[PDB]
Amino acid sequence: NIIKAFGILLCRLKKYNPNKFEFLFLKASYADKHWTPPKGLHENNESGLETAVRETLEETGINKDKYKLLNYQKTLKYNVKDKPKETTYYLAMLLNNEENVILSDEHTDYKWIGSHESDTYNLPESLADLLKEAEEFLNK
Repeated sequence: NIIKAFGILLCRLKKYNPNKFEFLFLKASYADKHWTPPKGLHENNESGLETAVRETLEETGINKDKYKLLNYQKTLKYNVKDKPKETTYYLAMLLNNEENVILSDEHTDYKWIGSHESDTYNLPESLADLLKEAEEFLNK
């Protein structure tokens, strides 16, 4: 009954400019002002992490050899048309900031955003808070 999705919260260390991380957000092709990390539904015989890795590869062209999976995950439960949804994000750090992002038909744009940009990108509280808490983890 719950729609379950899995994604990689992909981050990178922000380049110097005269909350030090950025997160890869993708703009949905089929929605209005809808930006999320790479994510999607299970396929067969997948752990949540396997699903997250595959969906990230499908949606960005970035495979798991390009990032370091970190010891942080969070499950967000929220409503979509009053239908319960749960999305689990696994934090990973992209080792080369400048990896070429290759979008699929699912998205029209991407942006590496800081946690402070959450309101600008109209993120729901669950996602905004995910970014802040991930940055807290990254600063341990």
